[PDB]
Formats: sequence, C-alpha cells, structure tokens
Amino acid sequence: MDKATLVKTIAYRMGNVKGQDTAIDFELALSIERLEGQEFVPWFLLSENNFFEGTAQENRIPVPRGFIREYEEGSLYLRRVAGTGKCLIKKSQDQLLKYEGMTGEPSHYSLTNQYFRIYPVPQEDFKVELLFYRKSSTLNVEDNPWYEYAAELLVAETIWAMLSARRDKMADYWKSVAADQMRRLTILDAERRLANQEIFMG
Amino acid sequence: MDKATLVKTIAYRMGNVKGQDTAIDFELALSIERLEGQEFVPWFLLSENNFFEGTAQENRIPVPRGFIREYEEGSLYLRRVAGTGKCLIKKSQDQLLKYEGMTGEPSHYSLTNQYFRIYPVPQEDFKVELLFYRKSSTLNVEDNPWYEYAAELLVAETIWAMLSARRDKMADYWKSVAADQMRRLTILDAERRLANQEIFMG
Amino acid sequence: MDKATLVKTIAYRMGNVKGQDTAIDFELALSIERLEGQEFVPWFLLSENNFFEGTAQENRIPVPRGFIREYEEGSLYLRRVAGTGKCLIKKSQDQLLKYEGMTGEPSHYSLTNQYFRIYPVPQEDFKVELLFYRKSSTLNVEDNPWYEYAAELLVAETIWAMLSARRDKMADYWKSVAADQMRRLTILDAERRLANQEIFMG
Amino acid sequence: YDWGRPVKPVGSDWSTDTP
Amino acid sequence: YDWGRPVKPVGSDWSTDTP
Amino acid sequence: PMNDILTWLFDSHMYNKRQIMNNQFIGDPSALVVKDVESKEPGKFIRLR
Repeated sequence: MDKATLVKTIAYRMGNVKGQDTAIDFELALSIERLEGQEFVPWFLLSENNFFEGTAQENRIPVPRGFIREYEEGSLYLRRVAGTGKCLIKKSQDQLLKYEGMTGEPSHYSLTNQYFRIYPVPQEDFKVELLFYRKSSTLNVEDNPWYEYAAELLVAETIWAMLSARRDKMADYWKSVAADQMRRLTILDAERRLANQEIFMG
Repeated sequence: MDKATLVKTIAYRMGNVKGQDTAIDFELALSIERLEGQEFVPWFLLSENNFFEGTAQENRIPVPRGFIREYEEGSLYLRRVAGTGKCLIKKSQDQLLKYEGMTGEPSHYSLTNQYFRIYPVPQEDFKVELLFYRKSSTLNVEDNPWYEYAAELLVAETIWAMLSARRDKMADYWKSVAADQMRRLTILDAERRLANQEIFMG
Repeated sequence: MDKATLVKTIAYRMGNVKGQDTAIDFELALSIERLEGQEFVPWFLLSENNFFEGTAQENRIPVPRGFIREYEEGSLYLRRVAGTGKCLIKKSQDQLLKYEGMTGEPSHYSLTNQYFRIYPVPQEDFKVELLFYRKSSTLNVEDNPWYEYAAELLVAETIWAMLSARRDKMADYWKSVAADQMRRLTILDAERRLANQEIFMG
Repeated sequence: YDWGRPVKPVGSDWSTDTP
Repeated sequence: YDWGRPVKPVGSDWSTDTP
Repeated sequence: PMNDILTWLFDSHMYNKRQIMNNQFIGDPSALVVKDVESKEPGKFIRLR
C-alpha cells in the first residue's frame, strides 16, 4: 500500500514491535527483490512497449536493461521507415547459422546469453520493437506495483524472514502462509490471462 | 450488520476485550482488502455498466480504476451514433498484429497489462461500455456489500489476525472457520448463476 | 418455538445459566442470520407470490428486496392487461445482447448483478410476476418460521457459538451436533420436494 | 543501449450510469 | 421498487372423520 | 382377429419409439461454460474436463 500501513502491520503482527523499523525497511526491500528473482512472474510486472535502434553491420544487439523473460504471445517486431512492419521468428542458434551472409530484411534471432543476434544483417541503421518483463526497480511508472497488489505476500515473506532470523518456531507456519498465498496468486494470474478469451480450432 | 455489531462480536467472541476498538477497526479494514485480493471473487462486486470515451488516433485504452477482471459473459460493446453497435472480440496480441496499419471500426481487444488495445484504429472519436468486477471501494453503492453478505466470514478472518499477533493457539480454529464459510460462499455463487436457465446442445 | 422455551433450553443445556439472557438474545439472533447467509435454503424460507410494474423505456429492473435466489422450477412470468400471460426465458447477457433494438413483447432476461434487464423493451408501462427465496427478516407472515421448524439447529448453533466464545473444548462436540442436524434437514428438504411426484419420460 | 520508453499521455477517465 | 405482496384472505380450516 | 394382432404389434412399436428415441445429454452445469455449449460451429472448445 502506502508503504507505511505495511510497516505498522508488520510491527503489530509479529508481536507489537516498537523500534525495529530500520531493520523492517532493510529486510522488506530485500523481500521484493527476492520474490522477483523467483521463477514466477505476476502480471503487474509486465513492462510497457519498448523500441530500439541499431546501427549498420552490427548484428549483435545487447539485452534490454532489467530484462527477465519475453512475453509469450508476443514477439520481436521489425518496424520500417515506411510505417510497414513485420514480426521476426525465433530459432536456436544452430538452426539459424545457415543465413550467415544473406543480405536483406532481418527475419530471425536467438536469445543467446546476453545479446540479440540477427543473421540477416542490414547495411543501414534500423529500428526495432520489443516487449518483455522487467523488474519493478526498472519500470518507468511512478509507484511500485507490488505494494498495491499482493501486499500480503509481501507482509508474510518479510515477516517469515524476520521471524526466522531470531530462530523462532513459527517460521514454518509463516512460510506455509506465504506458500498458500503464492499458490493463490498463481491461480489468479491464469484467472486474468484467459479471463474471457474465446477459442476455436483454426 | 452495521459495522458496529462486527466490533462488538469481535470483542465478545475474543473474550470480552474492551480497549482495542481502534485496533479492531484497523484490522477489519485491513481484512476486507485482503479477501478482495484473493483469487476467488464473490457475486456482489460487478459494477454497473461503465463506459469510457476514447480519443482518435490512439490504440491503448486505460484500465478502469481498481480493476480486477472482466465479466465472463459480458464484452466490450461500442455504441455508434445511431444507438446500435456490435460485440468486439478478443485475442492474444500476437494474433492481432496482422491488422496493424489498416482502416475501419474497431474489432479486436487485447489486455496487455494496464492497457486495452485497439488495433483497427478508430480514426474518429469513439466510446465503449464494459461490465467488470471492481474493487469494493470504487463501487458507488452507498454501503459495503461485504458488510451485508457473509459477515461471518469477515468476523472470523479478522479475529484470526489479532489472534495471530497474540501468539495464541486458537488462531487456527478461526482460520478453519473462515474456510468453511469461504467454500460455502463459492457454492452460493455457483448455485445462483445457473438458477433458472435451460441449456440445449444448440 | 415461542422464543422463551428456546432461551430457557439454552440456559439449561449449557450449564444452568442465570443471567446471560441478554447475551443469549443478542447472539441468538445472530444465529438465524448466519444460517440464512449459508448456501442452503430450507423450504420454509420460500416467499409468497410477488408482482411488480415497470415504466416505459426502462429496461433496467432492480432486484426485489431481501432476494437471495429464484425458485428453480419457477420462472419469470409476464402478465398482460388482457389476462393473458407468458413465461420469459433466461440467458446469459452475452447470448441476449443481439436483441438490442427489437421492439415488442418482453421475452428474456439476465440475472446480471443487482438489476433485471429485458432487451425486448416495451414502450409503455408493464407488470411482472415473480417468485423467489427471501430472508425471514423480510417476509410478510407474522411469525418467524425458523423457530417453528428446526429449532434444534437454532439451539445448537447459538450454543456452539456461546460455548466457543469462552474457549471451551465441547465446542467441537456441539459443532458436530449442529452439522449432523444440518445434514438431517438437508435430507428432509428432498423428502418434501419430491414427496409424491410421478415421473415418466416425456 | 538506446531503448526508449514511449510515454502514455492520453486522458484516463471513466463514468457511471445513474439508476 | 414497487413489489407488492398479495394477501391471502381465504378461510383456512379442516375437519376430521368420526370412526 | 389376426388383423388385430397385427395392429397392436405395430402400434406398440411406434408408440414406444416415439416416447424415448431422442438424443440428449447428461452433465453437471457447475463446471461448463454455458454459453459455449449451446452454440453450433465447426470447431468449438467448451472449457474444462
């Protein structure tokens, strides 16, 4: 929420705390980061549309900052100066080595390790469109999304961490609470992604 | 229930506590939001039809304030000058890339994260209406429906909270109580939607 | 019963009470409400026939007061001034949007959230017939039905609640008693609904 | 490294129908 | 909001057959 | 009489066929999306198991 109610809730729940608010702040921030590193991506982590321009003869394109994983039913889009566009395809490096030396429009790419590579290599500067999942520390919206939605996970995990530090039993209980909450949010993600889609074969 | 019998009940069942009335209040409020964040949604939270006015040359549409999810059976509808309209269809962004750079009335809607999108770009001013579940606060309804409906769930869950902060054993007894009520609630919701409809295989 | 025998029974059963009759009254009323909120509807909650009139050009009809769920082998009936009548059909909003703009007799409806909507929209005032399940606090018969039938559930649940408040073991025992009684009444409902019906295919 | 972030300046407001 | 509740004024009485 | 036996026999047959032979389904409507089942199109995906 407003980052204050959360702190006072943490203080009240774990035994009417008075002065550990500094440790509260330090360890709380840590929580948001930890959760982000975890295999799951909630919807409100999704970044807005991005674009980039790359110079001629440079088939290597570095990863966008704060990137984690691309959007599944989204894909890399090539935008031309005439307003016309196209969506490039993805293949493993191996499949795509063949084109080494074919000039023209870009068509494919590979994730590789940290840099994007397009084997159809243009001879001029060119613009790209991209979408991906980004950390909250690196998004351009004013407020941190995590506080607003899923506060509870955030309340619990910091407490689980805070309580586990002092070697206290209830650590397992709070960890179970956090696990239940995470399963709930994982269900809720699919609740929205496939909310009202209509499908038919072809 | 009048938001006052709740605190009286909390005191009575908790053991006739006296001087925590501010605490009781803070907590009940903390609670309604948590339950709202939950993955299940009850039946009293669908808003009255709300519409949005869209300006030309723009595809993205801001999400309604405090949105949760769309309505399974309701869809965006556009109302033209004549008063009639058409039902728009949704698809993953990827499938909707094709209509980029095309002319006409809108046809497809996609979620993105915070923004709906219209790829058949409406060259003029336009409006659509939606049916969506919304956060409790946002709804106009003079009073909180959660107060009226399943007040027992509410009573139980808050009691758990303070009790958790009180490191007393019966926190669980209450937790379990919440669950039965929650399950029952889902049954009511599911029981009510299909109350008098007749299905046919076509 | 006469609301007195019930109270003295509650006092006797839970340990020969003398003065908690005020708490007895407060917590007892609460019981009737809680049970009503629960997913089950006993037969003696069924309301009597209802009628309503709606003005022209107003396709929105608010929910009747105290409504919970309609009667299954009952359905919305349209009554005309000539004494002739008809029964309107139920469909999801989506199926029924098409008619938007078809004038004539009303034919269909949807539950929606709190308001009835008829898409065949008449141009004059019109009368409706309706049946549903209503809370005992909102029925027009002199006596509260619940006391008369199923007193025991009412005796047990208030006691279960009263005893659970003081943190006493027998709470599980009384809750089990109440559960057995509820299963009994659920059986008895079907005992009457299908008491002496005769069925044949077509 | 020139990933620019397009800005969203379109007015965001809704409305509700009177009963 | 004009749901009116029709009233039931018809006399309610039964009888029993002598053995 | 022999003609009459014929009339009963035939009649019983048609009459029983009339009453029962119809294509119908059994299922729990709690899980299925109702709007979808009604529709008739070449390919539809009703939702759930």
